[PDB]
Amino acid sequence: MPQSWRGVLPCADCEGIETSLFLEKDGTWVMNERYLGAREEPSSFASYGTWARTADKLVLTDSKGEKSYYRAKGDALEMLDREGNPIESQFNYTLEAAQSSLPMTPMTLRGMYFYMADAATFTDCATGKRFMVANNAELERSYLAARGHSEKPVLLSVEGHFTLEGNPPTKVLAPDTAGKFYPNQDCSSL
Repeated sequence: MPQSWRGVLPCADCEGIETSLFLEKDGTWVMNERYLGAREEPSSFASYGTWARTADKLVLTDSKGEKSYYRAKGDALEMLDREGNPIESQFNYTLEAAQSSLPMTPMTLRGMYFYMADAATFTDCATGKRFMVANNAELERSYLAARGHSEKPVLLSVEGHFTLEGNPPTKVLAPDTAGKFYPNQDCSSL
């Protein structure tokens, strides 16, 4: 069984507690805890005591005679109640309000493309909403070749991402792959 354990445990009043347990062979042990994003100057306190192990269970009695329990399972050391139950906390999945910029990762879009007079628009199938499309020479040529002979928007499937343009700042769709026009059908036709 190993004798040094590290990990960062949860802090109710800080970024998290940096824990480290050291089980010396002379039967004693020394634990260290450091607060990250600490509110106090004593942002780090350490303890020691003696330790006794059974099968996996492991009991630590500090210099005060206080007790704590652990169950070693591989490289894992679990904190438990004296009853042998693992102590644990409930975690959530909430998105914190922040201010970042439009992702650049390309995503796939299916919409009715329309180009005319140096302006490109894409009426997105899914949202039925219509964004402006950054100018792309090739894409525009392609659109023309597909639409045959008419002022008809051709369905288009392309990878792209939103970005700030300005005023031909305004949200604009910017392509990350060449087109793929389907002149015959429209959105309705999965």
